[PDB]
Amino acid sequence: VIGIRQLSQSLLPAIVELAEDAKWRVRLAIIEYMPLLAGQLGVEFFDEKLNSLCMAWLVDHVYAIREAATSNLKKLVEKFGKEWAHATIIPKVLAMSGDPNYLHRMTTLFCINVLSEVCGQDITTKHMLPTVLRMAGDPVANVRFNVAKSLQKIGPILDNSTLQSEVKPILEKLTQDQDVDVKYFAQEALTVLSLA
Amino acid sequence: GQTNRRHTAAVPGPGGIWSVFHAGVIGRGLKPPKFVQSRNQQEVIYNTQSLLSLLV
Amino acid sequence: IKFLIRQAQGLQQELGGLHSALLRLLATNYPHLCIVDDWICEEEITGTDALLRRMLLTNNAKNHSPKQLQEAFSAVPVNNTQVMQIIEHLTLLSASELIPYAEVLTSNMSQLLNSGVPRRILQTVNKLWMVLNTVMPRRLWVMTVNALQPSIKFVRQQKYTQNDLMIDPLIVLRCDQRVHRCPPLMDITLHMLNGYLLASKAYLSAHLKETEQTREELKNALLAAQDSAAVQILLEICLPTEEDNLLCNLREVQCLICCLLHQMYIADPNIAKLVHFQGYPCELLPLTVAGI
Amino acid sequence: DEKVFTKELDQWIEQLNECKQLSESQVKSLCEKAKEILTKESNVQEVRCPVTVCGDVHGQFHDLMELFRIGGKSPDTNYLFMGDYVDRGYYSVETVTLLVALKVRYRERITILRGNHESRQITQVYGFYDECLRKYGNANVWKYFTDLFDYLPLTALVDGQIFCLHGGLSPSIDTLDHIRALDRLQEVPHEGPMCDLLWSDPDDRGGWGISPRGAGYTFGQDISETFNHANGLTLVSRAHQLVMEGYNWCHDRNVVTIFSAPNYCYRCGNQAAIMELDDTLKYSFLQFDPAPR
Ligand SMILES: [Mn+2]
Ligand SMILES: [Mn+2]
Repeated sequence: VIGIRQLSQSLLPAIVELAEDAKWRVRLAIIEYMPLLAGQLGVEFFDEKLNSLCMAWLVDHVYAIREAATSNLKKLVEKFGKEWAHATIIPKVLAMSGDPNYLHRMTTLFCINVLSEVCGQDITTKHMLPTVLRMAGDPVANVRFNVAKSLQKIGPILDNSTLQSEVKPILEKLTQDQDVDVKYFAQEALTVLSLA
Repeated sequence: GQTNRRHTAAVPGPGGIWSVFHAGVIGRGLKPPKFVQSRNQQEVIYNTQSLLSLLV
Repeated sequence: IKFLIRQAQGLQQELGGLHSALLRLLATNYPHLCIVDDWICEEEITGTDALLRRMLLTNNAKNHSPKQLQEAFSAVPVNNTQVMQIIEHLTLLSASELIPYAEVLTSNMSQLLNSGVPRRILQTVNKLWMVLNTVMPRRLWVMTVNALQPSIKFVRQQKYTQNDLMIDPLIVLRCDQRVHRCPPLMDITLHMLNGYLLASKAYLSAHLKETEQTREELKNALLAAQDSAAVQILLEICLPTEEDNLLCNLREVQCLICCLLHQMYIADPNIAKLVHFQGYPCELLPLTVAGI
Repeated sequence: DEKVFTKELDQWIEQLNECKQLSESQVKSLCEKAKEILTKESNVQEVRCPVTVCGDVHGQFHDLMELFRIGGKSPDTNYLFMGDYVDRGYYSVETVTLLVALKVRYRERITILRGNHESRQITQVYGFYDECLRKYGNANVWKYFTDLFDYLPLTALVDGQIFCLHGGLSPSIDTLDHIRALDRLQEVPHEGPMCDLLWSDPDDRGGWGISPRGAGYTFGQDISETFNHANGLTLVSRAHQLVMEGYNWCHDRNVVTIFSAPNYCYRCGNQAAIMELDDTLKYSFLQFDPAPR
């Protein structure tokens, strides 16, 4: 009942504070309503404040805000374009996979999973794939199964050449560890992609 | 048988505008030594044999 | 604003109250620009100044546009034969023609200390940065902070324009970590650290006045802790290695750090007490006592 | 054999996540599998960082789902529950059923301890037996749950420094070797080392003292310091008392009470909190409120 431009302009003096406050339900609603505003306020407003807002949401404490920001980033990369976020969002997300905390690493893995189906297959071959390949030697048992699930998800997206060249040996190497959860996840990924 | 340079190169929570993500440490964490007794199996019972022979 | 301050101080016959009020406002609003050691080298020493300028700038310094020096920096012939004399022949300028050369000097300081570089080139770069610190020092500090990056193939924080850098000066201490064994670049970073500490003090003093539209004790404690953390980082930089002790870059860097710590202790005698109450490893005890 | 059982476990978890209880045979098989699984665990479960330790749930499935939405999903991050998830709640069977399903499905990704309410004489006087009699008709699911509660471990050792346990310290116990040499396959008595381990409470008393609950003792700061210094520990996590902020520090940052049950008994209206411990043993207190129904 209200024009998109009007509601996006009226919520400008309030989004500078409601985006980061104590509660998270308001933040969840703001993240859910953002994709209807970032596409109308242009691109300069995005790289001005919305990029920082999303980068701050991606490292929030709770998990609901993190997954909401992940879905919002997916919607934004589907609405704006592919090559636009190749040098603005992808490097900043890939640079987060170096922290000693496993939560940020799991967040980056979830972002790689959600962006592998929108960013085609040419970028996810030499830009986002080497990170998932190198994050396999992580001694944290709660990151190896996430990496295996990410490989399973990006399996059908990537061609058979990449799945047979480097994905199969690293999966065979991952299937020979001592943990049981990561081993079952890797065996399921092998048996669903018909790679073994 | 039986300091701050590395904390500065990765600080500011990768944002330079907010506090740290955690709320501090409890003790030290990740005990360095974690050593296990793996000296030898052979030539250990012979020392016990020599000690028992001396005691006899 | 520093170039305007200088060009207003250069006109003392006319402009009676204008320059006076401008300096009285600069001394209060921008204390990080009123550092004595920043713009004291421009004083006359023996009259030898401008002599080499008037006697060694006629046959050259006419076809040395910044693009030539830029293309001479990055090239397959990384030999230091042409770039050395090029960067040396332009040291005779009046610190006002080096504004187009500042952009070429920056963004290449990190590439400078790659491997096997001479000593005179670093000294000339340090002298150029010092003579370019008398004019537009804020933009020069920003460019030098943005140039000395770890270069780890991943972008974490970039361009540090004016807010994320003046709030916490500690960013000037998380550089590529290769400049630690580099006396000229270390002195440049120490000058930038002192300037940014003063700028952060001024920024907090101005921010506590534009709020609530106690907090002063909190600001004082924050400033004291920030100075103590800076001193601790500078002390930990003085560590030899990660595993001659007199003739090496480590000695010169330790001496420069001791000089900066002496200046800080002279400026504020409380940060020394706070650091001593915090403590530091004993390997630095015979160095600070005999160096400060 | 294993894949079909895993898929059945995933289906059971997805059914429990929608306020839907299981059948008699399904609960029986789940309790049997949990009995064969928990038999290998000792009294002091060696938990490895990183983890996300919680507190009491007291049979609150909606609050448990809120906790899962706040502190990450169950298969993703590790969890350490310290008992009290069976009594004083409208949805009590669903909470313990989901917890035991996650335990039998993620035995290396989630750990649950035994509380004072996980017994046979407490569940009959707080409503859990009534809920099992009303929902399932008969009283066999309650019997299976009480027979399974005897297999739950007593305490947990996180990174060899943090000592998590429901009740707290004991006067008859001076080291963890005594706790490891206890027969946990026994009904919680009215007196002894296990009763004190499941019924203790911290205070500024100093020494010991009878607790107003009726079982267990009440230690002070000196006792906590002596227990932490004689066992190489640096912290003692517990969840037995009602707090407001969610987490409470006592005895010079030696005891941490973590109550993760928001709106306790639907009459206090307080908050709840969990403690997320990273790989470098860095703690973060994540707080939350009761989710609207
Ligand atoms: Mn309780
Ligand atoms: Mn209890």
